[PDB]
Amino acid sequence: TALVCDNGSGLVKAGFAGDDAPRAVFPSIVGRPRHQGVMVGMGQKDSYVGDEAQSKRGILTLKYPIEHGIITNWDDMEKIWHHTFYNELRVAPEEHPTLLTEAPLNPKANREKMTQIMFETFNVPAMYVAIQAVLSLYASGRTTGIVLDSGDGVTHNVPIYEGYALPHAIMRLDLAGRDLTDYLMKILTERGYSFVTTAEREIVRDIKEKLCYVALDFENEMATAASSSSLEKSYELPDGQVITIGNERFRCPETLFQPSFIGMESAGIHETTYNSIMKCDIDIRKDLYANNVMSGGTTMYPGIADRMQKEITALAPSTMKIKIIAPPERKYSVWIGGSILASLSTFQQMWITKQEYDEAGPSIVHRKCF
Amino acid sequence: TFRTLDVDSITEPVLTEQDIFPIRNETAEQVQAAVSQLIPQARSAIQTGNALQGLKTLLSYVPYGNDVQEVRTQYLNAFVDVLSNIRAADIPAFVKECSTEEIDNIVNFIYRGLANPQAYNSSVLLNWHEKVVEISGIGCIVRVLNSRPDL
Amino acid sequence: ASFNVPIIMDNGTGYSKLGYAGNDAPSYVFPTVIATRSKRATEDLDFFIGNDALKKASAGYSLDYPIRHGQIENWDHMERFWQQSLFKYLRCEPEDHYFLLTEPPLNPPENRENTAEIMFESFNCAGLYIAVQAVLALAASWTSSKVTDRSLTGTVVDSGDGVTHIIPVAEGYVIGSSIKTMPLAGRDVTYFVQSLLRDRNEPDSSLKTAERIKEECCYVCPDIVKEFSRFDREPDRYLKYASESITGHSTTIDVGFERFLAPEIFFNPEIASSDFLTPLPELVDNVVQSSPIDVRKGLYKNIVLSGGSTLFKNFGNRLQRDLKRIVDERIHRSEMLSGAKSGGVDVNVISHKRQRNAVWFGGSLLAQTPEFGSYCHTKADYEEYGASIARRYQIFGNSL
Amino acid sequence: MESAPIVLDNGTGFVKVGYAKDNFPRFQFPSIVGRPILRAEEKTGNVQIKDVMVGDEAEAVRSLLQVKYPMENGIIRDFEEMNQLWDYTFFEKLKIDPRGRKILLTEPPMNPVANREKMCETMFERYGFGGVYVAIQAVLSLYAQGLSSGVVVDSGDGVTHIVPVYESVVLNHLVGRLDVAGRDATRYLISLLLRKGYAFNRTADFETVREMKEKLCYVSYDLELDHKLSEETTVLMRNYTLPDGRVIKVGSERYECPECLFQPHLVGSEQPGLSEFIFDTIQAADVDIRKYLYRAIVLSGGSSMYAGLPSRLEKEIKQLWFERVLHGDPARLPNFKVKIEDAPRRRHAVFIGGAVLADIMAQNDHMWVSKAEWEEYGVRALDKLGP
Amino acid sequence: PAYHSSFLSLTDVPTTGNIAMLPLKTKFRGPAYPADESQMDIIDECIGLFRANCFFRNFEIKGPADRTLIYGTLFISECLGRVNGLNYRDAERQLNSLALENFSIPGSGFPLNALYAPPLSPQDAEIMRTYLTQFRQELAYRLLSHVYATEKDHPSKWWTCFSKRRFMNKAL
Ligand SMILES: Nc1ncnc2c1ncn2[C@@H]1O[C@H](COP(=O)(O)OP(=O)(O)OP(=O)(O)O)[C@@H](O)[C@H]1O
Ligand SMILES: Nc1ncnc2c1ncn2[C@@H]1O[C@H](COP(=O)(O)OP(=O)(O)O)[C@@H](O)[C@H]1O
Ligand SMILES: Nc1ncnc2c1ncn2[C@@H]1O[C@H](COP(=O)(O)OP(=O)(O)O)[C@@H](O)[C@H]1O
Ligand code: BEF
Ligand SMILES: [Mg+2]
Ligand SMILES: [Mg+2]
Ligand SMILES: [Mg+2]
Repeated sequence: TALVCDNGSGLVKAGFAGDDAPRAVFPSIVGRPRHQGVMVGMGQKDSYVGDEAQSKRGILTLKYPIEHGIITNWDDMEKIWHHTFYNELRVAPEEHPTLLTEAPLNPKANREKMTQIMFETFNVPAMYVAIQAVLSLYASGRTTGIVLDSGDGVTHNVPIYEGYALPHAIMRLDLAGRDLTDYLMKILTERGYSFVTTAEREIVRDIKEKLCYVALDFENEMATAASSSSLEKSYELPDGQVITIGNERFRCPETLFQPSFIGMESAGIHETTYNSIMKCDIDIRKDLYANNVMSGGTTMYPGIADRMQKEITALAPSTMKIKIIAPPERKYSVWIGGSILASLSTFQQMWITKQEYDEAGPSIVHRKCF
Repeated sequence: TFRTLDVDSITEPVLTEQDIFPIRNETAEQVQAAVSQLIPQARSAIQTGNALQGLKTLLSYVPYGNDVQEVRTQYLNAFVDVLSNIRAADIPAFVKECSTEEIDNIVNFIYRGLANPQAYNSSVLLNWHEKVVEISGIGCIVRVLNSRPDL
Repeated sequence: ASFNVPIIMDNGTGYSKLGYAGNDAPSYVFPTVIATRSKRATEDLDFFIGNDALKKASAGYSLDYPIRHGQIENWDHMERFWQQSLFKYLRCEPEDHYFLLTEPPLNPPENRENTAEIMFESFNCAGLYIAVQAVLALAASWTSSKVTDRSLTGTVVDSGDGVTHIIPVAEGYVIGSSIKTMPLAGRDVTYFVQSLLRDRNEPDSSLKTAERIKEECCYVCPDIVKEFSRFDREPDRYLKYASESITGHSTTIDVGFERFLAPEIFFNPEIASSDFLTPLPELVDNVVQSSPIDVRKGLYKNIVLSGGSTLFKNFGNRLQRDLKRIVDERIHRSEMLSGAKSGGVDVNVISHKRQRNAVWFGGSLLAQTPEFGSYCHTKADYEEYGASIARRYQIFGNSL
Repeated sequence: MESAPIVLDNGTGFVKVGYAKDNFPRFQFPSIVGRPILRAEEKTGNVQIKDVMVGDEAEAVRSLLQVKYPMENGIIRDFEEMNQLWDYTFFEKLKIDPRGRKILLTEPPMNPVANREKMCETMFERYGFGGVYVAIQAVLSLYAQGLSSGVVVDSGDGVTHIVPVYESVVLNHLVGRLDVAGRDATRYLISLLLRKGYAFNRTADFETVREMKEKLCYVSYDLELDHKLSEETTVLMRNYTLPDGRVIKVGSERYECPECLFQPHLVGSEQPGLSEFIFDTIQAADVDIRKYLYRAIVLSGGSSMYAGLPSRLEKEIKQLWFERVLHGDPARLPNFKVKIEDAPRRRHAVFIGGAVLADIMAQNDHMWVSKAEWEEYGVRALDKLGP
Repeated sequence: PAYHSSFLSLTDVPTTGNIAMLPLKTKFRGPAYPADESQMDIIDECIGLFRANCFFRNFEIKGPADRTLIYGTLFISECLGRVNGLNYRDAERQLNSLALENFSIPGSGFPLNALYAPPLSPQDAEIMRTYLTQFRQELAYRLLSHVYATEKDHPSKWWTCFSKRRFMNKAL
């Protein structure tokens, strides 16, 4: 057995290679109490992680040690790895080799300090640090594609063909499920609901997961929402108090297609995908239109796969046949992909072993890994 | 957290006592010579009993500066020794004939003698303090408050 | 650290409760009163305290109560009250024991400083914890000390003889930004019962008789203009109380509308003061709504009652119904704007078997924990930093 | 009075009102409404209490009134009471017939849209104003400075909010609310004074602790120094005399009260305070403009007036670029030019700026939402007023 | 919260100064319009509320029906101040003499002159006096049926002891 641990930029996913879904999956949060007054001796502690942070959140300040796929806070990130191993998976990590996950175009010092602290603290037998989009390709069961990952903190395109990845054609954008939650906390102010605590951000995330959808055509849904309450829905807070939400259900996800809603200069995910395939050579372009694989929880909204198609088919030339591959398990596809990869007979020679870390230090990861 | 990191010390450099008082022109060895020639005149004036002419000559020059503690302390030792060897009935005849410049050198060093009682007898310095202030007025303490800190 | 059972002292405005951690009731419960005189000097040795200082009013001593409105405010009297508590009643050696003392949430830092210098310099005790009293009273609610019986989220309403305060606590943390305090409780309702007996000119209106008429005869009605009207329709409600005078003879007191109008001080404090206008069910809603959103279902689900002046017949049900009325009216305003239903919120106000002394049972149950010696100010910290070691509020947010 | 547009800063704590080109508010008064009450207090024939008492008439007589505030956090909570402020403002402060007049209103940067709609509806349908414009309160304070760049932060009675501007473009993605301002510091002053035993929980006593805060409080420049003066020394203690004649002693509560703008956790908010809020806003702007924001931070609004706030804020941004950009390396700190603009007028900068803006657009009749345009499109007529 | 009048919800009731000339059940001569004999008019309300309302110390006035209820709540305290030790046969005559003796109206000596509007005209003062005398004669007569309910020769102490109590610390 090998461990597979997806370093989720908002949602950690951990399990054993060859198992068909994460054995444990929990928020990438470290929470600290925001109150000094305490019932003495009564079981309190100075850091709560994952589901201990969510279930206690009203008295905590919550902070994710990953932002935009980069670990900003290492003294807290090792608490999350300590939790994945000893409290969620309930193993000694020093018995099992660990497959870790990383975004493309990340700071090389992130992957160095990750491979360093994983051997230098948890003493795993061997480890590897795979790119999230090439992992998702294994779960989709194909050798050609243009994986569109969209997590909590990053979204990226990796054009890939018969296993040859195209590293000049990669696109990455720091717009994801966190920024869509920031924009929902912003626009809900227009209803007269004020959310400001890092606890209330998790309420606005749960609203966004339950009620938001991608408009198939935005300025037609805007006109429809102004024309009737037919589009409005209700949500009940962790207070019994009731929220009503309307065109905010699709103005939030629309940010993913119109980054100028959050002032950010970028192409939306349709134009970013098109400009990524148009950066590949013309013999490959004929096939990757038929293989837009989707990955990660921000690709999960109702209506996204159809609207992703109606936008990308306006940019692609009409002679092409253009398809989105969006599995019902797509939330975990990078972890299922890592679970497949770590189980292959042909992979077992290309782990980084503890023996060869000692011969070179952490900078070995740049030759052993993509 | 950041609230405690001082920045004023590294972005707004404050005044220094040498900006407020002009720096001494005489070099450290040049004053260390100038004092070491006077202390033997003061020690001699005690040994010949004319201790009051000892003070008049010792008080003709004063060492000052953060570079000279090892000779400011020797000058203070000689001054407190000379004050301990003048008869209390001679004090009013000495003080009324001192200039306001000499008085402001006496009372400046008696407040240095009063700062170190484990090495100086305070009882004779407090007696000189009463007599110098009663004769020459309260402003002679105000000129000590205002005086150079490296005296 | 010493291993000896920590000594627990809940010095109330009405009653001091004294004991040792891990016992099943206080060793003593007696009034916070000191009897004092009003060729060597000994007038500071001649004093008495507690039940043995009520016996002294006729022997020409002046009784005074050194805690008023929940705060110690005579430090000469309170030091003599503690020495006599420690060396006569508890009969202990302070140098061997950790002490748990209690105070209200809004006590001044000066009173924790004075408490610390008296404990460490006068008595020389091994170490001290000065607990916020309603934070302890939650821990009397549990069915046992064991971890599975705990319910570390709940609003706690404390009301003694001198202060009422409402503390929200969630997941074991005190939500200090939301504490509410009102210096109107068991004594202010006694001065009101006394004031009524005195306006009717009844044969006796001494404090001990108004104190006894509260806990014998009074209750919390639904609404006073209907209860005044009921006392006309239903003439068996005018009880007759037999009181014995200070000088040992009988009397009889008719007790009237003070049977309901006196406990109404909590639910309409305009009757008692110009300054504290907010009634207890709305003072509780102001606590739970000022508290952060995710804990609010938990804070309403478990409203613990504590302290002797919460024991009035029908007090828990009045608070539950008036708070449920405030809460479901506010939820129904929110259902109105949405057009959708809600699951609502259950409000439970918990009266329980240890409600009379809950702060002491809370202090006792906490002080048994192996960690307790580390939460105390040890006298080693006192010898380093002086009495300012106790000055910082544990409960409220502090700058610096 | 004047034929030009009227301008009205209907603030959460003060109404300020006048006309275009006014150099200072023509009038200002507490945004309070009162109803008659009797209260085990003094009564006098020296004044007659009408059924609705407002503005100066209430605040001068508030021992006799149940005082209430039509606004909180920069939003109108009760429009029946805001109607009784606006009646007073137009009919017996300005003494105007509003029929066909043009008026400039203000509101903070992230209000509920239902507030601007019902505020414009009221202007068109109680009073019948011929034209309305609504400006974001902090962009007005930039016209007062005669300025076109540099982040402007406004702190009022209700809300503290920030609006970065560069070369006259307004950065709508970076505008922000801190829901802590001059009223939360006043509810906190009541809560600090309650630890000393002083109770101010009558509705009329709230203006007394506003006057007390406004008189005696200051922002500590160095917390361990003011905690030294507070715990080691009597020198902070100050005696304040209430309108009752009672005297109350106030001490650490002088600095510890306005500190909640720099530390919102003292009032139960998890948001970052002024220094960390302005830093996390400037440091979110694009790389080319950050210099021009730190070189011109503009303070505004009455809650920016605390003695020491300009110096504490400047220090606490130098102190915070040093932690979060230089990682504690002193070598580059002298190169960080930050400047706070803290002009004498700044309490009124939203009004003074509104009175400048209402001149710039007085004659351009299409720039205002006209009554004739409101009465055909309804609330959609307000889509003229920007993004 | 103290208990306000039910009649503050009523509208287009006649008014003098800013008293409400509320419907009244009575035999006394004056301007008050007849009430339904089966219904609680303001004097049955004012007597029912008095014993609760005189304990509170903070009372916001909603309108002219409360300004009327306050004058009644103050005049009950004058009557209970009078009644101590009387036979009912004396109390009727003493409290009618109290009701009829010359008193200051609002706008003239009046304690709450800060809160009550003066009479609108020289004629409004007379319709006010002839109302308030009819009101307070009936208020005295109605009160006496409660304070002498069970026994006719000794005022019931459960009513007489409010003679020291004083609505919002004001009195006439
Ligand atoms: N010198 C001062 N010291 C302290 N506080 C002050 C000072 N001057 C004014 N304030 C406070 O400023 C507030 C009023 O300022 P301002 O008029 O700008 O608020 P506002 O515009 O009405 O509020 P908002 O903009 O949020 O709607 C009050 O809280 C007042 O006490
Ligand atoms: N059903 C869903 N519909 C919409 N958004 C979802 C859904 N489920 C989860 N999310 C989004 O999924 C994001 C987490 O995606 P994930 O792929 O696990 O990110 P990461 O791997 O980088 O931590 C959350 O930020 C949330 O916004
Ligand atoms: N059954 C009761 N009903 C009402 N009040 C009671 C009852 N029993 C005791 N009390 C009152 O409880 C108060 C004492 O409660 P306690 O918790 O000891 O207050 P404190 O801690 O402030 O001294 C006194 O006012 C006492 O008269
Ligand atoms: F002092 Be008791 F706790 F009210
Ligand atoms: Mg991810
Ligand atoms: Mg108590
Ligand atoms: Mg303002």
